[PDB]
Amino acid sequence: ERRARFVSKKGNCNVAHKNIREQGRFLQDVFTTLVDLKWPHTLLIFTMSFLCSWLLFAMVWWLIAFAHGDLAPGEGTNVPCVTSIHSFSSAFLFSIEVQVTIGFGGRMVTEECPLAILILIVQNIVGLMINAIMLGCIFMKTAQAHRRAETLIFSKHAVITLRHGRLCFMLRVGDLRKSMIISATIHMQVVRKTTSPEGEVVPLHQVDIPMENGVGGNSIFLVAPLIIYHVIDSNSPLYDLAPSDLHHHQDLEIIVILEGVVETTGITTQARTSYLADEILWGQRFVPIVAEEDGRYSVDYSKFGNTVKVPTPLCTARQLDEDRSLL
Amino acid sequence: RARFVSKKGNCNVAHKNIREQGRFLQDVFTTLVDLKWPHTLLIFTMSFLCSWLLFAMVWWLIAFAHGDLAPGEGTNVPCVTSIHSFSSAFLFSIEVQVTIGFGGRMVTEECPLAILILIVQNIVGLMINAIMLGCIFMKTAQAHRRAETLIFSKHAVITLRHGRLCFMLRVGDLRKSMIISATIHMQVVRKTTSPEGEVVPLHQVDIPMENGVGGNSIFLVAPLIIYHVIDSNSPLYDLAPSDLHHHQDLEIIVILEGVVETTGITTQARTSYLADEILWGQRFVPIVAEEDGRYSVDYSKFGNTVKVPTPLCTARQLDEDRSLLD
Amino acid sequence: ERRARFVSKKGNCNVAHKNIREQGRFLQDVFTTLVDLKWPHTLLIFTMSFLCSWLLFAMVWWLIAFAHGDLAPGEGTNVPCVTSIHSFSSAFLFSIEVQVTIGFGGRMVTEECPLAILILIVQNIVGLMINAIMLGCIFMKTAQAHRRAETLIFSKHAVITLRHGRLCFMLRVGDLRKSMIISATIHMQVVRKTTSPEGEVVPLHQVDIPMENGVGGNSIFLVAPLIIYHVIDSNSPLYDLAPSDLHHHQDLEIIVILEGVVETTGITTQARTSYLADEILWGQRFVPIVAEEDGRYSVDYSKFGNTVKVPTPLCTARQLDEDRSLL
Amino acid sequence: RLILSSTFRILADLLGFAGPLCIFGIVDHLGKENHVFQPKTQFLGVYFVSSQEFLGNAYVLAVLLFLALLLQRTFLQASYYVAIETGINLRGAIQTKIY
Amino acid sequence: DLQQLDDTTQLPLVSHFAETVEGLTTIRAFRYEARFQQKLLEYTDSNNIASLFLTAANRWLEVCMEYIGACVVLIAAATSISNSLHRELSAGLVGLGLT
Amino acid sequence: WGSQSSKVHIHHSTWLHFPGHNLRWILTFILLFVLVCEIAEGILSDGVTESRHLHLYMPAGMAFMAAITSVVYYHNIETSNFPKLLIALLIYWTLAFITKTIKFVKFYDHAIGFSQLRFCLTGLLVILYGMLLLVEVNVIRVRRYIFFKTPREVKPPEDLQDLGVRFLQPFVNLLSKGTYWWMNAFIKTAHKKPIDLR
Repeated sequence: ERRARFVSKKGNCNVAHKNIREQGRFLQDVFTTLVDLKWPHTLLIFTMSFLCSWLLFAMVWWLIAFAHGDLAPGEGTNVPCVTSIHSFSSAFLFSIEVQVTIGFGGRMVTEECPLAILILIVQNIVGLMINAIMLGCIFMKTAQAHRRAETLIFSKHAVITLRHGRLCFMLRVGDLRKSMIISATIHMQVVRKTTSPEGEVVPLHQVDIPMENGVGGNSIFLVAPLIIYHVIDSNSPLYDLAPSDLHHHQDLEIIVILEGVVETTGITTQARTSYLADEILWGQRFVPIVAEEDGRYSVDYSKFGNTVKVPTPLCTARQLDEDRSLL
Repeated sequence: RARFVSKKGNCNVAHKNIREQGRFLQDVFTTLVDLKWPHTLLIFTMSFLCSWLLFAMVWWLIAFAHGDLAPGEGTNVPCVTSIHSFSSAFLFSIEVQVTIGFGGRMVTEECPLAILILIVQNIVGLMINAIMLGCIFMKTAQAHRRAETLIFSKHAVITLRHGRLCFMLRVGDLRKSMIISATIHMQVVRKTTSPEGEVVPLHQVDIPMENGVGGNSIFLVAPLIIYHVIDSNSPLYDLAPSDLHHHQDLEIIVILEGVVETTGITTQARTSYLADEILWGQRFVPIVAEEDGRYSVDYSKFGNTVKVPTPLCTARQLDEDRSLLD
Repeated sequence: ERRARFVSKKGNCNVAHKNIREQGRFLQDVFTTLVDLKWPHTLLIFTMSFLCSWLLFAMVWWLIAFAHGDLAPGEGTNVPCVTSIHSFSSAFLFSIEVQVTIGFGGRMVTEECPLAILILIVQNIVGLMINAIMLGCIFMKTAQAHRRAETLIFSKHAVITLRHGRLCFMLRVGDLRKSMIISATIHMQVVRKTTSPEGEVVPLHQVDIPMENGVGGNSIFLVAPLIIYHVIDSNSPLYDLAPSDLHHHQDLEIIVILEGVVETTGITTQARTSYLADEILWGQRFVPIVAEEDGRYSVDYSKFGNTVKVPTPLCTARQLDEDRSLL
Repeated sequence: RLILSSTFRILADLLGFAGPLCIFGIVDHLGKENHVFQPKTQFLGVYFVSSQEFLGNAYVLAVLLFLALLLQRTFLQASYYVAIETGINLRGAIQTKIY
Repeated sequence: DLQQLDDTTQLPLVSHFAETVEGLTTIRAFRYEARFQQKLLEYTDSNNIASLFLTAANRWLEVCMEYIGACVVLIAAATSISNSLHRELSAGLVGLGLT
Repeated sequence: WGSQSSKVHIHHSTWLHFPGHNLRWILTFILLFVLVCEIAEGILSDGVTESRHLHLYMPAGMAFMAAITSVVYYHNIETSNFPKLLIALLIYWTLAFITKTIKFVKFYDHAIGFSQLRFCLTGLLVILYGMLLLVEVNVIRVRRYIFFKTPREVKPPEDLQDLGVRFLQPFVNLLSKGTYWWMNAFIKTAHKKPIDLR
């Protein structure tokens, strides 16, 4: 009726974590929690933190003025604790001036009441600390780089075809922006149900898939849309994959993880995708996407996931290897 | 039995005879970040209270020397207006450095010495703020609290997988935020004597992760099983369940690294398994079970172990028995 | 004469860059150069930047009041452009207040002169920009971690001796601080003026050296001092180091580079040392340093670099393979 | 080292008698009914106090007694240790000589 | 613990002296007097370091229990003088409060 | 102090008392004693006037706090062999000596005379401040850390470097040589761990 992916086509790890024995670890890390939130949620916490701080000390200043006797609407017999305080509105407006450091000067702190001097110190230190903390969280949200990872693009359906005789699992990845991702590194994993001879039953086993690079490494230079193909050798877990068992309800999935730092902010990112068994086109190829032009190369992203059919065996690499050896 | 690293990182090693040449405090800005938040608040408070009060004595003394402190008719032009007592000198120091600037206590043009101090207080006030903001930002980006949500099982197990013995282990991530570029290392801490008679007290021998590609890179979403295939090149190649008692010179250190996707700051999660924390011949229970719309990780069964049919002999005997049978 | 060092015992590469066809790249990286400056030197640039900025606009404010006729002696009929400007000294003080945002308010900006409104706008934009520039430079200076490398410690001289039959160039590196260097890495290189059979002459050839790690990698875990040895196999460039030619005027040097991100700040650091020919002692081992206490270990950093005499063959590793093969 | 032990003891012996002198000084000032009288001499109006008037106030002598007691009881104890440590070393160097 | 360590460390010392006198001829015969002197230094040093800590413990107690006594003197003198100015102790019990 | 809460190197760290460690403490204790005398005189004089006259003793009261920290600050620079921080201490002795001397000479201009105690104590403070100044300069002469290109660093004594030495009476600050403060840790250890030859 329905299939449960491991990761969606745009990352978004589709696994539900349950029975988390909470010890407050979610809330103890306040700072990383604030950054993870959206922007409209951040502004509310941004506003409430400042509004409460202004209002908390607004109650303090009004209370101090009330107790000092300068809230009596009469002749100025004494020297007021803080001048021009005639209501909570004046006290609340004065609190804004001190903490935002606007300092109009109509409501000025005098030297009469020593308590105000101590409270003025407390509000400045609290005001400085909130600003320092709020700026730090805003900078980590400005340096957020998950939005850049959304411009990293993977082909809708990957294909399996023959390369240099051997069979390989092809795949196309592209970069849309003009800013390079430094030291890109793409890992491929296959998530499948499997049992061990000893009696183990691992529900979603993740076996790393070698990328078959020119030096056996992982780093890929990503400017034009590459074709990331895994050469299906005798050690590959896809060594026994055939078009017969490449249908929808097959416990087969290929997770792809494209790491690499963003050159602008210097913040490492990640791009994730997966290919269900029905999202694979056996025995097809990716059309040439780059054509040289009068001045430079071109990349026709309109032909990104366009795949065409070509002659291809209908047997697994296991059967193909036996046929090659026997012949 | 002395531990190399505790169950929650916190390496249980105490150094001695540290011939410090002041490098303990020369890294002031690293030290300030390392301090706990309540200590940082005290240093934050003291660094500003002292600055306000250091210049409070300056303003009070300048107005004293100028002679406008005398409670009399303002025949002269005051050096800094409205300075009547040291309390007014202290409040004016708050206004200048914190840039409140009420304006009741102005800076007059008739005091060439006071203009210099107004320049000095602003530059020192700006310099203190910028330095203090930088320390706070490196403390807001601290990710040692994020590394505490990376979980390792209490006891690791040794069992047969694919006909070869291995040292299994389960490590899980609790938060939903991915840890990027994960990298897991494993080392054996044991005293090692060479054929030449060496005495190495704590020798660390790296252990391969038995990953399909050799590298240490792992993708942590579900709690993964990390195991070391005990081949002929392993230091655990001659471990028997008989010698797995409490006071056995054995320890496995597991170090999980990676950059937190939020702050971009690398982290480490250190755990160790003593000999009495190893469980020979036991299997980790299944944890992931598919549900209607997604998968499901039942963390209640995170460290549960079940017995498995395994030989009680060492890896060398297992290879030898296979060699004779072949 | 003397024998040069490629890198000194505390890093500090002793290489002199000469004939640099400078295209101004020194000054184009002002922000990088500003951080590279010493702290006393930074204060001068920090101070002179603000002091000039106040004094640049001090002349502007004084000229505006002069042209408007405000500083004409006497209580004139005109409304002052900026109040209480009766000297360049007053103009200097008003220049400080606007840019630092003290804003005493005895010298206000009136609504009469529109030129001063523009200059008030300009000074605030300049003040915010310069302050933002100085904040960023100081944040990267406070995030400097080069002084952390000063706490990374290497033994004064390394040794070559026996270990598990083979011959290894042993060493010792220690970390004095309590914080960790996440993802440590060790690269060892041999520097020698190496010629080639083809006829090439390389004035300083850097050949990498394996660390003889358990997993054939570079990652090390630095908590207590460790021994960074290199097994001298058939491919090791040190395969033909006889003890006879270990003297001073031998073109030989071992560079050791320890890298890893500091856990406190996240900044990567390098620690570099070089062992010259005279700084290698054949046939000596490192004393056991890690003792045991009631419930913890104990590192005797007094015995960090102490080496004892150990019996060993006085023949080259190449002659060890031949001797073993014949036996 | 034996001279150092004697130096501490000689000074602690002298400082020990500060107690009786402070007791004599404190009570003698309290044996006078007239407490309205006070030190009275002027140079500007700050009323500088002299030597004898300083050691006539009861509270001054009690504080000086407190300071003197700390010195006496610390010199005296330090005198014991220097004498004892020398004695232990004399035993250590004589047992070896006898052996 | 120190006094137990004080006694149990000097019993092997006297016995070591007695046994050397008993078998002096044998020790010189083996040329083992080099080792036995080194044992004496190990035996004597253990005896001295046990006594040095015992002396320090007595000195640690005596200094601390005399700053407490000194703090009493200041507290007693301060209150007694004040109570001799307001409650009129008449300086009689003040002296007993000091001596 | 905040780092000391989580400092493990001081678990068995070594020290190196700077040249003049004894002459520093004996002067400091003498200086602390005379500052108490000035406090006693200051509070003694103002009792006759109708006003508080806070300038008589509070300048001396602030000195007593500063003198105590000056030796706490010096000790923290003695345990950690980082003489460079003594410049702040050196400035204090240079600055305190100059200001106090100006006060002393101005007493003689008004002809205060030795018959007044405040003249004696102020004159005494000039000598104590001057001698403490020479102690700080003598540190630079033997350590050679501010200006000289090649500092003559000093290493902790070999007997102290032993982990097997725990009777640290011979090498501690002069206040702990008198009050036997170092024994506190050993005494507390005796309550949990019984005292043996270990």
